Amino acid sequence: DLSNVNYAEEVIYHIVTDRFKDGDPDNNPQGQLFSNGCSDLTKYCGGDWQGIIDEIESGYLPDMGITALWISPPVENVFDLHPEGFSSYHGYWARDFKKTNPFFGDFDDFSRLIETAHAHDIKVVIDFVPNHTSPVDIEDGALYDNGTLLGHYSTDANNYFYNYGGSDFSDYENSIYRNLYDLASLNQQHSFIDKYLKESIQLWLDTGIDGIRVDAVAHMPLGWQKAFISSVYDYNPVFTFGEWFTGAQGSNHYHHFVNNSGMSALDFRYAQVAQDVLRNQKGTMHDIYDMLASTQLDYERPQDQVTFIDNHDIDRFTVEGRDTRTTDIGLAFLLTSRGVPAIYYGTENYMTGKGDPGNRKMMESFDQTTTAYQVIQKLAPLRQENKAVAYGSTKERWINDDVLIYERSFNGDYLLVAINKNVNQAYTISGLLTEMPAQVYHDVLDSLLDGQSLAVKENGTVDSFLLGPGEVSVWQHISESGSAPVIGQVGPPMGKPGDAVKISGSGFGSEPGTVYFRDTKIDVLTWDDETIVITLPETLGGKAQISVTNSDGVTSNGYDFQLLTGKQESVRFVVDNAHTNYGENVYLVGNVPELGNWNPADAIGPMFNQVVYSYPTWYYDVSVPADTALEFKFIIVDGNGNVTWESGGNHNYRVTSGSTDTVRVSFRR
Ligand SMILES: [Ca+2]
Ligand SMILES: [Ca+2]
Ligand SMILES: [Ca+2]
Ligand SMILES: [Ca+2]
Ligand SMILES: [Ca+2]
Ligand SMILES: [Ca+2]
Ligand SMILES: [Cl-]
Ligand SMILES: [Cl-]
Ligand SMILES: [Cl-]
Ligand SMILES: [Cl-]
Ligand SMILES: [Cl-]
Ligand SMILES: [Cl-]
Ligand SMILES: [Cl-]
Ligand SMILES: [Cl-]
Ligand SMILES: [Cl-]
Ligand SMILES: [Cl-]
Ligand SMILES: [Cl-]
Ligand SMILES: [Cl-]
Ligand SMILES: [Cl-]
Ligand code: NA
Repeated sequence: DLSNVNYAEEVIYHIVTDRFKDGDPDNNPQGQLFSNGCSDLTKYCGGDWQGIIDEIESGYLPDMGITALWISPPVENVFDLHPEGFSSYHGYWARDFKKTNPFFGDFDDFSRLIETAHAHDIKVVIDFVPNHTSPVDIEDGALYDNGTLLGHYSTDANNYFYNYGGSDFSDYENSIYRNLYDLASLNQQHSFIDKYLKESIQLWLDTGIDGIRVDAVAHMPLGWQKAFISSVYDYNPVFTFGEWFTGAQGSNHYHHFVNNSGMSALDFRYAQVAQDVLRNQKGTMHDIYDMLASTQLDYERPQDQVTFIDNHDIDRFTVEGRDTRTTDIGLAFLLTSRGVPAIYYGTENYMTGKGDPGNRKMMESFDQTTTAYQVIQKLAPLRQENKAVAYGSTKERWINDDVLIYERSFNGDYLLVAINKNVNQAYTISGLLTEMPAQVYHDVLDSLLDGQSLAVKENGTVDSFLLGPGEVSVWQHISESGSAPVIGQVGPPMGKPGDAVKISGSGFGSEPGTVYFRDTKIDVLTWDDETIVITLPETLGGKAQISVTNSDGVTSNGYDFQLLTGKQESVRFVVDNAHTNYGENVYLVGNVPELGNWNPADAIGPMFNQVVYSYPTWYYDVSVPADTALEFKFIIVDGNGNVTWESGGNHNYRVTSGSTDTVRVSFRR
């Protein structure tokens, strides 16, 4: 029930369904859609759900130590080729969100996949693509609803799609409302389509999926996404994260998504720096730690982000013609770092390939004897047994250009990892300090990567040792049920009053103490040392801290939580006749915390004014509580943050729920 809201202890294995294993040749496409031997990487090669099942049953997947399978969209895709030859093998060209892609299997096959994975305590995460259907030149973006045609893109009579110009090299607004490439953009703000997408995700939730990866989150309004994910949490909460492509430093909009959307993201900052330094020999370990420190600060919930060192949209981590020890090192780093690690299928067998679709070759073999496979076997389990790995912060204990020694800790549990990325040089490590208790520690990798023991003294010091070329050593300390409560994760990370939420950590004690949101006491459903289930309080919402006090009276760290006012709907706010001077933007502010609780510092915006409406009309799609008295005003804010308020009284509105809405006013000057 809340069994899927916390992935901190999971290790994800990411499969491109068509490219993993053809378990059922009979469901293979025939003719131009199919590539025999997978010689044309733009076509279907035959990988299917039976193939994944086969590799669970054989032990290949569960024996690796992975605990979750993240797979391609399971929904029916277009059956014709793009005019340039491209096929829908990847699942991102939907035609019916209520049906299976019959090339992957039927609903019975899907159920068998779910049942088989669950039988081995493996979770199943699916891609979900609410942004678009298919390339417009194939079938005019055809959308079906369990076999019933809803409509097409170019001939759209019901505003089911967005049909705006462009776009090339877009700004944020254009990135959202104009088409992604040549893909038919769904109009999520249209009540019928919003309802359809909700019915669709609910169907898949009903099949037993355990998590969702939302595609193209950089191309949909954050307000719509917040309302949508809130409805997912209402219905059947599962861990949800989005793919927002970005670079080492991320971006303003990316960070807002990570911290404010209600879901987490793929950690592209982590991935891009790992590729820079480890894969491509750009920069040094100093760049890796800069990234760790920076992201620890910038992300409200580092433990919720999904980390990776490669994926379906960047170069394979394994470089052709190079010592594969580097991939082993990359995996060790990934598995012991903060955030939920996602291993890309075939990394463990050193598959190579640059770009798309070069990075999506057919799974080569199923070799359990690679060093990489063994590395995963040794380290994946740590996340379930050691709370420092699942929830801990990160500290640098030793560093030079080639070496990083980092420590994670959580309520008395510890991890210490030493990595030397230079395969040609060894380094003498002197002056190392650690907070781990005094004792001799043995390498968790069992010297798989040339690791060694560590003797820690009472004062935290360690005798000099030689860190060999390409060496990784992993050391850990696990303590009993900690003293002092510490919260490691809260899931879902957002909710409305009455919603059940799970607080995970340790040191809570065996008997109910107290839980608070801000200064409001919360109802406890269940309580043990590592897990407390609560129901969210009816009190002023917004982003505030949840804190736990044990029965001994000791209070925990505060943990950021987003309390909603009620059931959310995506509402487009439109304001006419809002003239601004250069450098100024219009923002929306209002009574409920969804609208900033009257605080300009927390206002919604800057609003848009190019695509759906034109200046001096501005607009924005905002998640607001339904069946709630809303009062709001628009403000004009300059580059220094100076605020000028709309004159007169508040605009009042009440969203008579069950659907998206639009509310429109004229700016009072
Ligand atoms: Ca097949
Ligand atoms: Ca079977
Ligand atoms: Ca058609
Ligand atoms: Ca869009
Ligand atoms: Ca309609
Ligand atoms: Ca030296
Ligand atoms: Cl549960
Ligand atoms: Cl062929
Ligand atoms: Cl993108
Ligand atoms: Cl450099
Ligand atoms: Cl060298
Ligand atoms: Cl310290
Ligand atoms: Cl919710
Ligand atoms: Cl106790
Ligand atoms: Cl207990
Ligand atoms: Cl500006
Ligand atoms: Cl004020
Ligand atoms: Cl009310
Ligand atoms: Cl109107
Ligand atoms: Na919003």
